[PDB]
Amino acid sequence: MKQGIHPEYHQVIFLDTTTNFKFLSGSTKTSSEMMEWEDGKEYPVIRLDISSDSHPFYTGRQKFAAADGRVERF
Amino acid sequence: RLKEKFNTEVTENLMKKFNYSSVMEVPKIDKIVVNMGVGDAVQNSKVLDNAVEELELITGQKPLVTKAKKSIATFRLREGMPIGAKVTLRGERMYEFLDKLISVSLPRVRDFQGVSKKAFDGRGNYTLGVKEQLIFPEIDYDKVSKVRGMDIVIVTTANTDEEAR
Amino acid sequence: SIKKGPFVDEHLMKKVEAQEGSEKKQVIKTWSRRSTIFPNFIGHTFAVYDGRKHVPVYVTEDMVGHKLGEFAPTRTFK
Amino acid sequence: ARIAGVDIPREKRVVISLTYIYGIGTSTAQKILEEANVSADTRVKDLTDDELGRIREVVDGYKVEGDLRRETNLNIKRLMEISSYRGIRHRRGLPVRGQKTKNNARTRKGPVK
RNA sequence: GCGGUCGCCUCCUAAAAGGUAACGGAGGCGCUCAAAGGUUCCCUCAGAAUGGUUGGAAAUCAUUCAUAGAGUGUAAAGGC
RNA sequence: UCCCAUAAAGUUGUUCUCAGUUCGGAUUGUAGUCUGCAACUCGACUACAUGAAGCUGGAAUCGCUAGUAAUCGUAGAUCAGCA
Repeated sequence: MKQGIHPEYHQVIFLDTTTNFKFLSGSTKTSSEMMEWEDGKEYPVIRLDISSDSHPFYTGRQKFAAADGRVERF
Repeated sequence: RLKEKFNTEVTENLMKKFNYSSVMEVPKIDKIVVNMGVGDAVQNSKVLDNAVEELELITGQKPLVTKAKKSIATFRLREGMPIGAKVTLRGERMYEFLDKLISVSLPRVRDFQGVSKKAFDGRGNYTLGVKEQLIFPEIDYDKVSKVRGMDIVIVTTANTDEEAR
Repeated sequence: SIKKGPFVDEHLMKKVEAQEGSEKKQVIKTWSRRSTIFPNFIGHTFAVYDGRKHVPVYVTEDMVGHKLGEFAPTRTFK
Repeated sequence: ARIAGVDIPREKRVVISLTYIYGIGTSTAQKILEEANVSADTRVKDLTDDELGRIREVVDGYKVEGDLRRETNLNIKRLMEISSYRGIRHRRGLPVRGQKTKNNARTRKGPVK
């Protein structure tokens, strides 16, 4: 490998509200929670994301202002 | 993860999405050219150098405009860093799906490109967002333009579930 | 505004409901800006202006909390 | 910093100092404190790890939107763009508000004196 | 007479070797460079549009059409 | 006398350690107390608080020897809204 460009950066550990789905490459530094073998046996402090809490993408939510409204006795 | 997520879903589709002759006419993902930009010739450009240390792997080269019409042209400023994905970083800040951390303009178009070189712009503050707006809350231009492994939009499209846009 | 009696006109909405026999649209002509409206408005103008004519107005799902010709031009900048 | 966008300042109390981010701020911020142990602390950079999680899961469960409803401005304008009001007779006619458009001073719509 | 020119370099006139005139038609020089010098490696042009805070039709790196139509410290031809 | 009774401050002063910053109630916003034969250009000030004008002042401006004014002040004559 030809070194002399990027600094120090590898994978990390992060668990979310749901499904704990953020474990890819990182450059994130913070203080370790408690380590595993399903994930990092090292400082686990990639913190928490929206990675699986709720997308807007394949999902639903609440609507816009309102309709005519002068149909339920006004 | 992601490098294997350039495998975890795709080896079977990219072995079937086409029905070519041998496994190798049936492609893989086309490489990327992670590039950033500026709208100032001095200080925003002189001080938009790390956001690559954040997103890309390149320390920071100093290429300038080439075509450079009436008032585009300047010299040597670090407005476009050549952080193209070669093989190691060829899993760069691109296939991070942090383009949902906006919830606007996910599906922008009916299609992507008539020139196979696709452009996927995190316009706004869409990308590099897992970092709080400390010094990244100022002027910042992007340039995510790279080709894909499909001649036109057609078969590129209904297997594009990777970046889902 | 208040609830309880939107002020549907007596004469005017009589003219409507008994001139709303068919699809034939004879809407207001009324040069009067005081009405109030039902869900059964069927395709037609109004005349919500009194210069020397009678002014076509919005027909489909227009302003919904109002009881007058909120959209009817009489003037602008100059 | 976390409730919506970012909100940086310190040394002050988080109860109503939300006024920056649209829709709501200070007044409602200190009047919507309807949660389990959320309150002004005068230490905006301390004492807070998971409390924000719940008192934010509310802000996402607070279906009354705030920033998300910044566009009810634009969309109630969208209904009115038939020269009615607040969009056509107040945005397409380039006039001021107060229904004294111009007898007193005016900077926000006419910024030029 | 007045005016303008007077040395050196490139092209056309100059009639497929060389040479060849006019107050004939065009441009330049009176340097610069410790690197822009020597050696060993390594790489590659334009006119082309993609849709990418931003867009000045032109701020970017790609991608492919790219046949020298590019780039050579300095004018022009011969060359690469 | 007897109702507007916190009438507003000088009475302890919760609250936001000088970034346009929990000072703002201007517009690009949601609009509203109740008495109208009808708020689109046909007043409001507003709370739901849109957080703007703003940090002492030019060729361009405001009380003054006692309770008058600094600040407001119970309200309303006038009159189906509002000094």
